[PDB]
Amino acid sequence: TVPNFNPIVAKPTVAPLQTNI
Amino acid sequence: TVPNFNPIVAKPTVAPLQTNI
Amino acid sequence: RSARSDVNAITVLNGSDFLTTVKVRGSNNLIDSKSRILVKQPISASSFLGTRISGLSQFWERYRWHKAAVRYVPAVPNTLACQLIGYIDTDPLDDPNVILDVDQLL
Amino acid sequence: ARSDVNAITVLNGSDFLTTVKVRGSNNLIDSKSRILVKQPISASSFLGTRISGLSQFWERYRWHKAAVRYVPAVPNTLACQLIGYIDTDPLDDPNVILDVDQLLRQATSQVGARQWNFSDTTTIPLIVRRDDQLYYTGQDKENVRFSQQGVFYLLQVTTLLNISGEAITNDLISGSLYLDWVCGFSMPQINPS
Amino acid sequence: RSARSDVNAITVLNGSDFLTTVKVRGSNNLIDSKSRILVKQPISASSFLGTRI
Amino acid sequence: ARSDVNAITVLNGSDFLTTVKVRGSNNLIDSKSRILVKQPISASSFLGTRISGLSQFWERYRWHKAAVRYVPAVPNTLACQLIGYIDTDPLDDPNVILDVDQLLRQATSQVGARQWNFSDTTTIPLIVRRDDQLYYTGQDKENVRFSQQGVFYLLQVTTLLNISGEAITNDLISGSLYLDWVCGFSMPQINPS
Amino acid sequence: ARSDVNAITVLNGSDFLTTVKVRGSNNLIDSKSRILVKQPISASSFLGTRISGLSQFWERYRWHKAAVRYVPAVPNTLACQLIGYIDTDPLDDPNVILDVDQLLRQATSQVGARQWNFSDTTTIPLIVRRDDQLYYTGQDKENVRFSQQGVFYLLQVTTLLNISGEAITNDLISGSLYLDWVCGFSMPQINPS
Amino acid sequence: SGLSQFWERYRWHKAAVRYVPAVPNTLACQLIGYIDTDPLDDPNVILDVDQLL
Ligand SMILES: [Ca+2]
Ligand SMILES: [Ca+2]
Ligand SMILES: [Ca+2]
Ligand SMILES: [Ca+2]
Ligand SMILES: [Ca+2]
Ligand SMILES: [Ca+2]
Ligand SMILES: [Ca+2]
Ligand SMILES: [Ca+2]
Ligand SMILES: [Ca+2]
Repeated sequence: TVPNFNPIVAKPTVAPLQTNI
Repeated sequence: TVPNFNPIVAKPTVAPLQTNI
Repeated sequence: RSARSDVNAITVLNGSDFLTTVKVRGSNNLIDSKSRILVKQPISASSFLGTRISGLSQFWERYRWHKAAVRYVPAVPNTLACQLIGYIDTDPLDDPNVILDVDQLL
Repeated sequence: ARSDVNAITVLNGSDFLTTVKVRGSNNLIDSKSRILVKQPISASSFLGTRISGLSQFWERYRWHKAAVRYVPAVPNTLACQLIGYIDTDPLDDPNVILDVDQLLRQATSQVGARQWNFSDTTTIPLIVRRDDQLYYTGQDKENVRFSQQGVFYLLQVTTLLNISGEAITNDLISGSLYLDWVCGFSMPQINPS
Repeated sequence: RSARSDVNAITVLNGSDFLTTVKVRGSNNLIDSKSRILVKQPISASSFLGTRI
Repeated sequence: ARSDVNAITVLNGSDFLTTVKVRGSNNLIDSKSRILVKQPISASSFLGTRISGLSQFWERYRWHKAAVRYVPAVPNTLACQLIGYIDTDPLDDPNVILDVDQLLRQATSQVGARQWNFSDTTTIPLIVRRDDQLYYTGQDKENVRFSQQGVFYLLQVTTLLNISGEAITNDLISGSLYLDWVCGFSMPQINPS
Repeated sequence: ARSDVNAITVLNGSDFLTTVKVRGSNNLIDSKSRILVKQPISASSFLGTRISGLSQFWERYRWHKAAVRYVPAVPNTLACQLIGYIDTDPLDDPNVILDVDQLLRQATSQVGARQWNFSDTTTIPLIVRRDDQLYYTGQDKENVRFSQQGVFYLLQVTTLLNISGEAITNDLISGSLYLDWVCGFSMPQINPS
Repeated sequence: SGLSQFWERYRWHKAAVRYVPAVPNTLACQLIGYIDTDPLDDPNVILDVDQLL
């Protein structure tokens, strides 16, 4: 059977405030 | 040879919103 | 005699696709219980025109979603807020539009 | 020194294409308006870049490894989605499509498609054909499937709005497009200009 | 990020189909060299409309 | 004896293109008048010869090893500097140029170019591409990058001058162009004419 | 596809410098008037050509194997003895000399010099230094020993004379200078212009 | 730099400039940074912003 027809992927990313050093 | 002349270090920190409990 | 075959074989194939965008209705255009229905998207394979799964659908007679799962991909930050309910009704003839009591609809 | 030999000169680099401009409210009324960028990925399409300046000094080219890059110039508080894909067949014109969802779907269907918010950064890879066909470097001519190896379409999925809920209408700029490319040129020459 | 894949994979598939009928031209409608061309059927996969290939 | 195998039939030969004519003083007035020959190098471009006659009986071709050759019909006392290069992109047309120097530079920068005085002889090669593409053996049609593998241009750098440091105003004939070729045709057939 | 590796990109080519002009009798009056060409051999010195166009897109260069070439546009009946050498120290200027013989001697003593009559052809090589230094691809600036790897001088030893033992007073054009070069550029970039 | 005066010649066997920001992710502006190995290459002489970039 036809595999991987319309495979979509998701990888969530956060977006904080005040990246500190 | 003179080691560790002017060594600087960086350690990034995030600053999110609404730290929840 | 040129006899086409007689094997009714099943062809299972998988993949993701794209239904549509969701348009929240806001305070102006939300003046009724029908206005609170943002998406009415049948799940018949032949309902997703631009996709190619629907196109393949025409190459067979029958279908059955051995597994389906709609996924919501947001585009907003966590600053905005609005509750959403999503349910795939297995009976198409069940029309929520005929309802008036918003609470009954929810 | 007077060699009559031809050989591929695979050389790498990077380049700055242009600044995108999310269409906003006013300029966004229909589908084709949601097509912010229609930029061929022919080496000689970006005028002042190094890639095109080099392409001018050969006949042919072939992207062995190309990838368009998006670098945002905005905060993370603004909200708008973006879809980008590189169609390897130039003559496929989605501008004729009216249904917006059909447009986004024929975009997502292309393999090298990518979707990203205009506040983060992502890379749009060019997918290479399998027949080894080289493409001509000069400006587009009678046919385009000879020169252009791809076309970069940038789409506006949602509407542009700000910290508050009011949607912007001023058609501001969101970021910039860079090209981290690797190409192979074949025949030394000069093209006319 | 929702990144569609980047694998340009080949899908080979086989099967028979049906182009059209041949119409011999007879003595009346055969009065030229063009009349003796009965079938001009491109072989582009997209040329066979009714088929599913 | 009824085999349907398609096989390349590499075969050598020689031919005769035409006689050239230096343009002189009065007729040399601009940049395009300095182009004495704009002659494709497609198999089926030289009808009365052998290469085109053979091409008629195949569908495709590819110059394995070709070389144009100049033979003069003039004495050594005369002088005129020529340039001859075989552009592999037939759509690249120098006639659109006006700066003579740029014309000579795009002629010289080609890898298969040679410069010589019209009293001696030379051998202009054809540098073949890399992607193994085959070309079509028929007359010119919708596009040219399908049929013509090259285009031969013959330039006039210096003004024609006689024994002394004096120019000439006759626009005389100098020599003839020959083609020493080996070509590989793929598909047996017959093309209309 | 975002590599930052610096690698030499050796690439061959040919080009067209300019036409030369023998100075004749009336204009040949001193030692410096016998210098027909004072032309650097830096990549970025020949704008309209291919070598300078490519140089624009690198920062440094080094002549791996270069060779200037003379092609005449005159008959054998005329005679004039020329000398051509490529001085690797651009600041060495012969114009400050007045003794013709010393000029010809410092031209001949260079290891990459050749002497020839202006009716035939030659190939003037560029002898490269040993210390592996790289040169700069930009326009001439504060110093020259950073950019120019060489300087081409073309001399006139004997007075131009016709069929008979008689001189000429026309100051005519003789031929053209070509460059058959292979060069290695180090750092990809774009230089202003 | 002070030690530099105690020797005659130098060579950066390795150098790497590092950007230490001071702002949150609310503000936005693109930046390009490149160490040109030819000091005489002056971008100031340029007028076409796109050429500069
Ligand atoms: Ca129900
Ligand atoms: Ca397409
Ligand atoms: Ca091919
Ligand atoms: Ca071209
Ligand atoms: Ca060309
Ligand atoms: Ca044909
Ligand atoms: Ca010297
Ligand atoms: Ca520089
Ligand atoms: Ca620089």
